[PDB]
Amino acid sequence: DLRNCWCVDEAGQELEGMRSEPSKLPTCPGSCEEAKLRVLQFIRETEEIVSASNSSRFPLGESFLVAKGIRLRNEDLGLPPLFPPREAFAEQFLRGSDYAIRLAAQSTLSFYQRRRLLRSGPYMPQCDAFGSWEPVQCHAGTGHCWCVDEKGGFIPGSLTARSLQIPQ
Amino acid sequence: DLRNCWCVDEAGQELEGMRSEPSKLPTCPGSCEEAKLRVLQFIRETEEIVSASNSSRFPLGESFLVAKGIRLRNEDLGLPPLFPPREAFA
Amino acid sequence: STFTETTLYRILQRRFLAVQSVISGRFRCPTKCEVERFTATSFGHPYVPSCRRNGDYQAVQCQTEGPCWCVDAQGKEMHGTRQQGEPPSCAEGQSCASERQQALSRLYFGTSGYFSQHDCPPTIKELFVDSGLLRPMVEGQSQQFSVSENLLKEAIRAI
Amino acid sequence: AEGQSCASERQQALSRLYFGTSGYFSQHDCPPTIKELFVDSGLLRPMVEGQSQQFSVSENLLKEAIRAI
Amino acid sequence: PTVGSFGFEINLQENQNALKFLASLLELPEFLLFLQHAISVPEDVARDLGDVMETVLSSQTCEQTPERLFVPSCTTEGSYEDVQCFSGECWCVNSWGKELPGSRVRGGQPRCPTDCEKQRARMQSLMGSQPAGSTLFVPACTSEGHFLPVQCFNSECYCVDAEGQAIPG
Amino acid sequence: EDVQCFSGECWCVNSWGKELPGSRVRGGQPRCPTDCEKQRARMQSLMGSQPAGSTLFVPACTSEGHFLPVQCFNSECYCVDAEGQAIPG
Amino acid sequence: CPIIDMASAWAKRARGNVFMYHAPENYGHGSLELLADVQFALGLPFYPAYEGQFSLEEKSLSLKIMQYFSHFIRSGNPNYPYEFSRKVPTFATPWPDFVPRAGGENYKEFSELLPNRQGLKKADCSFWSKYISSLKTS
Amino acid sequence: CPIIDMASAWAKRARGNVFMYHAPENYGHGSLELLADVQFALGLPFYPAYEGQFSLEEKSLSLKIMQYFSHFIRSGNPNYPYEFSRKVPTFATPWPDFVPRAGGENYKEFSELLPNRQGLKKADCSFWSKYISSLKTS
Amino acid sequence: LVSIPVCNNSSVQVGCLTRERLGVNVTWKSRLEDIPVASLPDLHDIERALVGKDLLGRFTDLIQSGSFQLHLDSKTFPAETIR
Amino acid sequence: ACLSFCQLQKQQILLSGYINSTDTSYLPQCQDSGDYAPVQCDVQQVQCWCVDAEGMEVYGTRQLGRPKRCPRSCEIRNRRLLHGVGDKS
Ligand SMILES: *[C@@H]1O[C@H](CO)[C@@H](O)[C@H](O)[C@H]1NC(C)=O
Ligand SMILES: *[C@@H]1O[C@H](CO)[C@@H](O)[C@H](O)[C@H]1NC(C)=O
Ligand SMILES: *[C@@H]1O[C@H](CO)[C@@H](O)[C@H](O)[C@H]1NC(C)=O
Ligand SMILES: *[C@@H]1O[C@H](CO)[C@@H](O)[C@H](O)[C@H]1NC(C)=O
Repeated sequence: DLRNCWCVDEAGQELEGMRSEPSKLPTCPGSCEEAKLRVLQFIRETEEIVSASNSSRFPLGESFLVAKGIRLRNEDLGLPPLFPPREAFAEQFLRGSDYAIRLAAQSTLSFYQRRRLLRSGPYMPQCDAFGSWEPVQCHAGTGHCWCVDEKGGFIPGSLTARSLQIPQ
Repeated sequence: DLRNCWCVDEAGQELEGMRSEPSKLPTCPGSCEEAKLRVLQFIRETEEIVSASNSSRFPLGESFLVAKGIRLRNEDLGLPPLFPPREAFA
Repeated sequence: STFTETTLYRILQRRFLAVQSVISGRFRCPTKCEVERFTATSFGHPYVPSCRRNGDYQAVQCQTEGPCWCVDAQGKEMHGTRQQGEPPSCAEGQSCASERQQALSRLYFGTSGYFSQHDCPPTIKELFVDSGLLRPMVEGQSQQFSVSENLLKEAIRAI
Repeated sequence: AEGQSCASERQQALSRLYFGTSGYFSQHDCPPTIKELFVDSGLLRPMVEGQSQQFSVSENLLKEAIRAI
Repeated sequence: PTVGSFGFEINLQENQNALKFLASLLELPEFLLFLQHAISVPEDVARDLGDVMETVLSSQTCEQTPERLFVPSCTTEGSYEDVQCFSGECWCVNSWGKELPGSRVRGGQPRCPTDCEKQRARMQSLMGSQPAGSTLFVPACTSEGHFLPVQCFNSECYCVDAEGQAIPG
Repeated sequence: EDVQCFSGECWCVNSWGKELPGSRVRGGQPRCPTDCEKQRARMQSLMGSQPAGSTLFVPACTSEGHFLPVQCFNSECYCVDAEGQAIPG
Repeated sequence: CPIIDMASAWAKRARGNVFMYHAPENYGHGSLELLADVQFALGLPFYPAYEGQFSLEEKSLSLKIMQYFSHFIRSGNPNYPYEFSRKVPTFATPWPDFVPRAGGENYKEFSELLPNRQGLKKADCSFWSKYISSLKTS
Repeated sequence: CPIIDMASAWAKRARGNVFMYHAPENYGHGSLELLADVQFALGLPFYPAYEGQFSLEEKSLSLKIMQYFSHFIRSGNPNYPYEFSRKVPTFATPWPDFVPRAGGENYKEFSELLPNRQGLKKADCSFWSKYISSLKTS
Repeated sequence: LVSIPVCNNSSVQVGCLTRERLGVNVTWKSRLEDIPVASLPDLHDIERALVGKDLLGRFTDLIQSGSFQLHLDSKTFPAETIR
Repeated sequence: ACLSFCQLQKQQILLSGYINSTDTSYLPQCQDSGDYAPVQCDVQQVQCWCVDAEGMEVYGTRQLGRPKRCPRSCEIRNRRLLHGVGDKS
């Protein structure tokens, strides 16, 4: 009881957000909550760039240049290098192709709709209370109740589109 | 002095921004002022999207979707179809 | 069991419809559209239908110098359309707006590609139209076919 | 300056980025006639090529060979 | 013209040539191998073997589906409009769903081809199915897509409008 | 720096100015090749300048760029680290 | 070029289904007496001797190749595990049979995506089969 | 294939500069006794008879081709209008001379960009020149 | 085109309220196990394909900008308000 | 829009039970297409029978509440033939 025990995933990468004390027990999720944490973190930074959109701190042509692969450092534009968090966006708009193309499309939906309907959002993967995956996975918004086994992954064929009975 | 005489470029395209009266003489630029007018119009709409950036009327991810070739009509997002000038940017 | 599935019956219908090909231009009996077109042209009364060579109803159907609307594949009126003057545009290859909705619902589906990958039919593009099997049909030696492909899909159906 | 010529070349692209509009001149802003006469048209290929590895021909010796001769 | 069993048009020369082709269709080793794979089609995708011929004759135009995050742009009524953009490239499409090949420009937006290009690229492709020297009329036109003002064919050069009909004289 | 982006594609470059060919992915950002790929694509290219049958050591590795844990050459298979030196024994 | 006319003369007999593969050049691990098509087929990336020497992509390729030969030895067709059930094969790409005709002669390339090519060495198997077959007899 | 060995045997003489072009297939206006390389060269898009029958791109191509032959008939080199001034040719792409060697044998393709290709019909001018030249003598 | 029935016996109810105004509360309903994904791939669509100009918009435009003539006991009479 | 042959009869029965005020224990239950549903009965749903698409009641199929299947136009004509109303084929 004098050592600092954090916990990692496979291949030793730390789930950052904590650091253990010498006299604590680190909570460590497994295999379903990470896929719920990242969706919570995706909705989190969806709500981040709708706040900076409301706050009017960045130009409207800023995301166009990051899309086109043009990177302006803060040394170029006269302003101090860290006085805005400028390099936040260029990181989280270049995380992936399919990632950032949804993160903009979710935010422009969530900007106008909050400024004004449908009770639909993204899909949060529901888990059990143990921590594993619930074997049935329903997506409200479409009607797809499919099934997922073994630390994630759609088992093929088991898709159900708008039926009365739950897919056992 | 009862006819409406506008003026065009080559291949007959109207320099929009005016319409002549029956008793007026239309000013028509040539060959250098158009290349100065379009630069004035380029700085003009440069100053347009810095005003809407100050006014906070559009999301920051709006220009990212137009860059990626995704076009959201105003029918999709619940809002009335012309209540912002949405299709200006695209 | 009965006379139907006997080979004496199915030769007779093949010998019937092969004669009907050089007589009527169809390798089939006339459907409901073509019978209604003939009995309207015979007695000369208005509302003659329109049949687009497939046996089904042509979609937009107008009557003589009057109102016009569009019809499904059964002979009944579409209620959201009666346009005097120009013919309407009912689903005439307008499948983008239905397909636009499938892309937007795929756009708004979570994140990270956990399932969104798994959301022409399967095993047809890589067995029939690519693997030399359709190439005997829509191909030949020269132009002298004019082989209608609402006759070959009637040829395999009736035979 | 150990092959760090990007930051100088970054400035040439930014000054080309901020040059008016419409491409009136900005098109006209390896040297010319060398890429398509020497290194492509079979003339350099006798020098940096041979039969096998047994050269180790230093190219601060061949540019000294043509200089002194 | 001709009237058949009902109000039908009978090009009997067209009908006789189809049944000559239909007899030659059945006298093939590769139709029996087409018919073997037509049995192995499921019932929901094709009810009858004519529905097998419905899907196969339709699947010859189905190019493989694009990237999953692509969304097309339709018109006011919905008519699958001309310039069709994605991440960097835009292109131009027909009314049906496919794209015109070679029109995939990079950045900005392409010009959809005028009446010239879809007339001459047909007859450039039809030129490729001719005997040697056997030319036929290819409408040559400018870089802007508008016609060259004097088209030529068969050692005769005539002036044209912006549409295609030869103005007389 | 390594990942070098433009309108839709990004790619990966050397220190000198040129880009690594085949690394021009579309959308997102590529992974610059590890110590495996620039070692084996040399010796895949050097394999193309050999007599027939005259093999030489090509370091095969995973899709993540990390080495396969047991490399092999000359009918001898040895275990490796994540760097390239053969651990003895 | 023998293996084409081995297949094409066998397929014009029209007595059974004819299938053809072709392995690509696989540069790595040339320390084996077996070559790049049998090792993907007879379970070699899963062997206890060959533990760790393969990736998780050559190994996962060499399970859809084992499913190819298994569905052939069970039913004479590498898309259907039985000779009486014809549901859609949802494990890999559907193999098309070797149609012995122009516009056909399909085969399978044992790469990561398992694509359907069309015509193997048709330039060179017209050389040894059509040019020389007129030079040898005349 | 004669015009290659016409050039390459002439270039190994090393008595003068050797240059080679090759016109592409130009589908349009096949109503002329002249063909696609002379009409770009001897001023045919500017003729009073052929007014309007050419674009502003085939015409502007056929001025940089007239500059090619003019600088050759003046100085024996289609990059320099004189034999004593060697400033950089800033009108089109710099023509490289026909180097009669492997890794060379360059030419010019008369298209819209005027690019430098390298080796014309080297497959087929090895057929009539190296295969048959062993079949005819043996 | 696919057919989606949206009514039943319990879709409409009436009753005289103020002795010359016979009210009616039409209740359209449609089961979700009738509408495929290829028809309407979103619950937002089934909102807008029902409230839109095809069904609800056309019906409001019928009773507002038009006429509606019921036929009982050989007596034809209008039947429209907006409320 | 005008009224189908079902909803002609469903109004004609019901006002005859309103003008004469004597109730009749049958009213049709046609679908959206206008023609009759095959199964037909009254509100109490005790004897539901199959009916022809033209309108006449198919004689014989008066079950006690729910037909699992209804005969179609061949099997009615194929069986009435076997009872003997002409045309022995
Ligand atoms: C933006 O922020 C203001 C406060 O500054 C708040 O009142 C408003 O609700 C926020 N959202 C929008 C969409 O304006
Ligand atoms: C409408 O149908 C339902 C279901 O069969 C039934 O319960 C109801 O009584 C019917 N309505 C009337 C007015 O009979
Ligand atoms: C229908 O509308 C009336 C009048 O507004 C209202 O009183 C009633 O609650 C509504 N619903 C039903 C089920 O009748
Ligand atoms: C019953 O009502 C009908 C309604 O049309 C009427 O014609 C008839 O005279 C009434 N009385 C009898 C006895 O049918």
